[PDB]
Formats: sequence, C-alpha cells, structure tokens
Amino acid sequence: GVTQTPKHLITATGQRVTLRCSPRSGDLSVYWYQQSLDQGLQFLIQYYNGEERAKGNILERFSAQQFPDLHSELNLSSLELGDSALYFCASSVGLFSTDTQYFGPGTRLTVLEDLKNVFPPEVAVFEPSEAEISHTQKATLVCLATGFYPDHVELSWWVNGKEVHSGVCTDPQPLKEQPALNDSRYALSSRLRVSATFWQNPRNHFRCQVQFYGLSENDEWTQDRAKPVTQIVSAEAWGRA
Amino acid sequence: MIQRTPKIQVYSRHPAENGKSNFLNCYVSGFHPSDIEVDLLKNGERIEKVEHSDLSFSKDWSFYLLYYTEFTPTEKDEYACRVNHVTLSQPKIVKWDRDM
Amino acid sequence: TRLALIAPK
Amino acid sequence: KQEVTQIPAALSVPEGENLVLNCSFTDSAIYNLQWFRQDPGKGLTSLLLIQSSQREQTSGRLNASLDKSSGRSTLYIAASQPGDSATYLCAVLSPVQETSGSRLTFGEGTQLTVNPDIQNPDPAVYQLRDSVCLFTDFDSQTNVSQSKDSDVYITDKCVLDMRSMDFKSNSAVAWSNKACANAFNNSIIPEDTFFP
Amino acid sequence: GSHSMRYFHTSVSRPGRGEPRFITVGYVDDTLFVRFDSDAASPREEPRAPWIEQEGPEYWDRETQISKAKAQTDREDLRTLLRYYNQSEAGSHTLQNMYGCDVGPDGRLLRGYHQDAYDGKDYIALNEDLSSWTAADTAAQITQRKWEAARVAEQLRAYLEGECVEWLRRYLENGKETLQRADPPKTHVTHHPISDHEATLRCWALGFYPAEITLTWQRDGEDQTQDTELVETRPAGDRTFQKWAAVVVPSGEEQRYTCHVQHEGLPKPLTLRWE
Ligand SMILES: *[C@@H]1O[C@H](CO)[C@@H](O)[C@H](O)[C@H]1NC(C)=O
Ligand SMILES: *[C@@H]1O[C@H](CO)[C@@H](O)[C@H](O)[C@H]1NC(C)=O
Ligand SMILES: *[C@@H]1O[C@H](CO)[C@@H](O)[C@H](O)[C@H]1NC(C)=O
Repeated sequence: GVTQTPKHLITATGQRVTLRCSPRSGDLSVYWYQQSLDQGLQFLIQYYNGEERAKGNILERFSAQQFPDLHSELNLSSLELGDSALYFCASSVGLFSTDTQYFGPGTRLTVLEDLKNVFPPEVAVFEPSEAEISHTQKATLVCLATGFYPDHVELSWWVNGKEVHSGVCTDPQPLKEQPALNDSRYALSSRLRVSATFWQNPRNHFRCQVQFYGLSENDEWTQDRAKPVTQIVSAEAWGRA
Repeated sequence: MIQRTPKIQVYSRHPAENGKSNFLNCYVSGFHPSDIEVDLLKNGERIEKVEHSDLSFSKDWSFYLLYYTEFTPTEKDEYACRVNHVTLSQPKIVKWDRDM
Repeated sequence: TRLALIAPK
Repeated sequence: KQEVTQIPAALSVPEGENLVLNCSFTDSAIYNLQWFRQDPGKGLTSLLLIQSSQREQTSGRLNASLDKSSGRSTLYIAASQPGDSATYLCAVLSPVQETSGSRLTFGEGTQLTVNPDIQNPDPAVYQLRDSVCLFTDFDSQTNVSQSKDSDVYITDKCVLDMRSMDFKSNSAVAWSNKACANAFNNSIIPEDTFFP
Repeated sequence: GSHSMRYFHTSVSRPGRGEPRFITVGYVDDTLFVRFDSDAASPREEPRAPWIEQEGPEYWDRETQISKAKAQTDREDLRTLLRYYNQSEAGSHTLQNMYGCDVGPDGRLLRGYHQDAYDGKDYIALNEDLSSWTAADTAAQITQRKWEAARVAEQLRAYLEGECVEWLRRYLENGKETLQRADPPKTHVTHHPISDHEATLRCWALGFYPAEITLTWQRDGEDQTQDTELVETRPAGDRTFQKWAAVVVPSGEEQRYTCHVQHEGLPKPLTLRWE
C-alpha cells in the first residue's frame, strides 16, 4: 500500500526536514495528516494530480507538493517543540465521496532543543528461573533496554536467526526512569515464553534485538562521546540443561 | 454537436386592458445550448429592467427561460420579443398579439 | 434536501 | 466548526462480551462516516464506511449506525476477542464553510482493551538471571500498581500468547539496581501467589 | 395524486471568461423552491417558495456547500470530458444533471432518478433498479467503471430510498395549502372572425396549478383534435400556467362547438360555449 520515508526522525529545533510518501499504484490523490498528543489526528493538505485540492490549518512553514509520478513530499521547516508528532500519508483513487482513504505506516518526528540528551540503549537478557521451569514446564526470557532518549525504539525477538512473534509480549509504551526530570531516560521490557523442553536444548539461540533510531547525519555533533546515531543493540542467550 | 432552435411565445400574465399595469412575458424553450439573447421591445426599442427566471431544462435536456417585466399596454404601442441564438442567423422578432 | 455526492466523471 | 467527540476515552472489558462505542459530530452536513482501528507502529485500517444517506453498515461481527439528524454514531462489536484490542477512531468527511474542498475530521479515539480470560490461574513471582522479578500467570482481575519508590521500576501487565498451546498469560517485571519478596507490595497480589 | 422532487443542474464552460457558469434549481411538482447561481454576488442556496423559508440556518448552510462542491466538481468534469472526446479547450460545452424521486399517494417511493448529459445528449444514467448504470458511449463507460469501483450507486440508492422521499413528504406537508391544494383554471371563450364566412374560437385556461391540463374542442359532441391549434403550457409568472386551444369555425355555427377542460382542480370537467 502506501509507503512513507523515513520511518523515524530525531532532530533539533530550527532545523528543516523532508517527509516522503508514495501512494498506491493507481491512486491520484494524496493526503497528509498530523497526529500529536494535544490535538489528535488533524488534516493538513491534500493534492490531486499534482494540484492542491483541500487545505487545513497548516502553517506557512509547512510546504508540500505532488510530483507527476504522484508521490508527495512534505517540508517541515523551522521546527519547534510542538511539531513533534506522528505524520501520516494517505491516498485514494480520486475524489469520490463514497470511497475510502488508505493510510501508510507514518513518520514519527521528535523535535528537541539540544541533542546532548540523546543516548542509545543498553540491552540485556535474563535467563528464565528454574522455579518457573519446574512449576509450569515453561520458560520465560525477559529482555530489558535501559537508558535511552528519546523513545524511538523497536524491540524484536530472534530464535535461530528467525524472528518470532508467538509467546512474545512487549510493553505498549516505555516508562520514564526518573519521571521528575523532563528529559528523563526511558526503559522498555519484553518477555518471550517458550516450552521448557525448547529452552533446555543448548542448540537453540535466543536474541533480543532493539532497533534504536537516533540522530541523523544532518545534525552536528560536538561532544566527546560517540554520536548517538540510529543503531541496533542486542543481547543473547543460549539455554542449558 | 446538438443545436436546437428556441420556440417563442410572447404573452401577458393577465388579460390585457388599456391603462392597467400588467406583466409582458416572453417564454423561450426547446433550445440548446443555453446561451441565448432575449430582449423585450416597446415600439422597437429595447426595454430595460427586464428580469428572467432561473435556467432549467426539460426531459429532453432542452432548456427554457421566462423573461418578463412590468408594462401598461395601450392601443397605440406595439410590443414584441427579440431572440437571438446560435441556431438563428437572423434575430427573430415575434410581435405581441393581445388575443394570443 | 439535496444529494451529498462527489462523483467526478 | 466540524468537531468529532468519542466517548469513552478508554474501555477495558472481559473477553467475549458485546461492546458499544459512541461517536458524535457537530455539523450534520457529511459525505460519509468511517470507523478506523489504529494499531501502534502501523497506520489506520478502515473497518466500516457508512454512506451519507445510509443508516447502518455491517461487516463480520461489526455493526455501525448513523443518524445525521442527531449527529451520532455507534459501533457495535459482538463477541469481543482479544485481537480487537486497538484504538478505534471515528472520522467524518465533511466540507468547511468558505474553503476549497472537503476533508476528514477525526475524533480523539477509544482505547479498547479486551482482556483475555485466563483458563488456569497460577500467580507466582520468580527471579531471572541478571546479566529482575517476574510476576506472571495471574488472572485479569489482578491489578498491577506502580512502585512507590522511583528507584524501583515496575512495568504494567502485558499478555503473551503461546498459540501452539492455547496458552495466554499476563506478566509484569519489577527491578532495581540498589529482593523479589517485596517488589509487588503496592499491588493487590493474591495471597495464593507462590513464592519459591 | 403523485408527487415528485427534482434537482436540475447546468454547468456551461466559458474558456477565457473565468470559471464555468453554474445554475442549479430544485422543484417540487411544478413549484420552484430553491435556486443557486454562481454568477450571483453571494452564491448561496436561496429560497423561491414561502413554505421553504421556515428552515433554519443549518439547512441553508448545508445546501450552499453542497451546491458549491457540485459546481467545482463539474469544473473538473468539463476538463475531463475534453480529453475523453479529444476536444479543444477553446469551445464552450455543457454538463447537465438531474436526480429526484417520485412518490405515490401513500407517500411510498415510486421511481428514483439520476442521469447526466453532455452537450445535450445522454451520458450516463442510473437504472430503475438503483443498482446499475446505462452508458451512452465509450466515454461514459470510462465513467461507469469509475463509479462502479467507487460504489456510487449505493449512495444514490440510499438517498432515493430514504432522504429523497422523507424530505419530499416534509415539503408536501409544510406547503400543503399550495402543493396539495390544486388551483382550478379560470376559463372563458373568445371570438375572432377571420373572413365574413369563418371565425376562430379560442378556449382560454388561465391561472391553474399544476401545469397538467387537457383542452379539447367538441363539434356536436365529436372531438376536433385534428383541427385544434394547441399551444404549449406556459408559465404566467405567479406559479400558475396558461394554455389555449383554437379551432377555425365557419360563421353561423359557433354554438355547435363546445370546449371541454380537464384539470385536477376541477371536481367535474367543465363545458363552455362562445358567449
Ligand atoms: C523541500 O525539501 C527538499 C529537500 O529537503 C528541497 O530540495 C526543496 O527545495 C524543498 N522545497 C520544496 C518547495 O520542495
Ligand atoms: C452510547 O449510545 C447509546 C445509544 O442509546 C446509549 O444508550 C449509551 O448510554 C451511550 N453511552 C454513553 C457512555 O453515553
Ligand atoms: C486498578 O486500579 C486503578 C487505580 O486507579 C483503577 O483505576 C483500575 O480500574 C483498577 N483496575 C484495573 C483493571 O486497572
């Protein structure tokens, strides 16, 4: 369906970003929406065959356009803290009021004042308890990514090089480690529960992969430590007995 | 391209009587396309302040309009309706007959 | 009342 | 002037029961009304599209009604399953006075949580290999309370599904880098919770 | 008897003189009750019947926005049909639409309508089953495949089965004294001698509503339809209509001709003579 690029974007105030979108094959109209915490899903602008159709309460510093290949770009310039939101792109066959729009995965944008608070997470896995194995005949591994800011993280489990979704649970939203501080580091926990016989085999390999989205290359880094760029941090376990 | 010539009827709203105010009507219908020139005439002169109805069409898509204005007929003044259309090379003028 | 329909040709 | 309001904002119900989600809009001049579900990490999925002059739409276990004269809409969900857990959004296609074209107007949304029925409850608190404590296998009526101390970190309940075994289990993790005997003292844990 | 509510639309393009001219009107039976013209100083849905003026501001705000969107949509269609028929952008072209519903004496739906035209000829029409289309040429078939994919007929069917009949009943009750109270025609016969041996007897019918009327001449009781000059029913300008029928009669046999007027405003058909 609809594809949006990039997936995540973390930059500073006063910067300028570009969000790309590609409608479905045969779709002639494209839509842009903004979903923030204090306003919900809000309409921005709509283009139809490279021409502007409808327009909402869009700021002058927001520029959008549609190209002859029907893909669209949305320029968010002079970014403020309030611009941090989830931007969706939708498309439709045309302008029929009896049809529906098809939305894409969205682009998550977080605007910060200074980037000195951005940190990648530390990933660690925790082997199941022998008391749980002997009581339920099931084994539960717990993964934990600590100390990361902002919350642009994607956690996944891997078993023998293959991603698994059965028996997997992950927290819906990361929690603040020091909620008294407004620039607090976040933390996220996840669980994977398999049969005790599967965990007892030392042939199986378990991997917790945390996909972190950090600073892009457009932002200057003048600090001693390494630049917190979009990276992957992982922890693994093999299982015994 | 479908081009249909307008039919013309020029009449009064009420039965005409010399000295009484009335309304002189010119009903054009059965024409295509919609763009049309209709003028009401008094002794050959174009009457001003002439109003017309909103455009509409029949079941065969042919349009119709009613042009009208106030007038007071006399036995000495002759009224008529002038219509020009793409289908008419000559501006057609139909005299107003009190008995029709 | 009128029909609410946007159906381009 | 077109404003959409959805009530309630959150709704947690046990598995299997029927559901009623409400939606209201101010301007009755609409072209259609839609119901979307929004999963985190993914976009919006169209559930039902009610035309302007239609009064109801049905697809599967979903039924939605529309009344423009009253400006209301209701989404009926029969036999709610845990897979229906999502944020249900109510949208309206309508124009605005003295503007170019029409657009969609969304509501705040209703966060629906269809808690699964635990077949065989078994509350217990274990300890995992540090490179954390695991309160797991507790019924849906168990309430997980946040830790009083900020240095002690506690997550909320979360449901994993072992599909090959028809097994569902709620769990929560509590840890601190400063014992699993008093980690969940704030929560109303069942006294039958097993402590090895 | 039976009643109907219809909406007419006409968009005429004027390449170089600005945006296309757009005029839409609404009728209940033979009574105009709403109008919208794009050339007006303030393009708004305006009342044309005293019984429709009792609707609130939300009624006129809705019908104005729906007519404005209809105007803008036809402007996109006028450019679209230029490519369908390979026509120059310099010529003026017409787009017409008409939709409505007929109801019976019990108020139930009798027939729903929706059909479009381009330059005076049929384009695409909603069939009587409210679930299919009839296209006139290959260009209209392009539109047909678009509307079927977008399920346009489903909204039309819902409107013709519901909103069209419900609001038509509201207008018939709110204007009962004008929409359901027929106005009989005022009748009289005039004499016009042509020659010294023949004359013309014209049977007048004035100020009647609705426009449906039947004028027939009878000579000793026989219908003179072959020799009856009949003119089209014409609006008087005050919601009423006019019509007359004339027969050339020889001088001295005027009393042997009788006029017969049929109208729903008459409980009994009226027979008149030259007097
Ligand atoms: C928008 O951003 C792109 C890339 O950042 C840039 O090339 C373009 O000039 C900007 N403005 C417009 C109107 O596209
Ligand atoms: C939702 O609408 C239904 C419709 O009758 C009503 O019974 C119910 O009370 C409404 N719910 C709320 C929370 O207002
Ligand atoms: C748990 O306790 C909170 C305390 O505010 C309450 O709001 C909630 O209804 C309780 N139950 C659940 C299932 O969260």
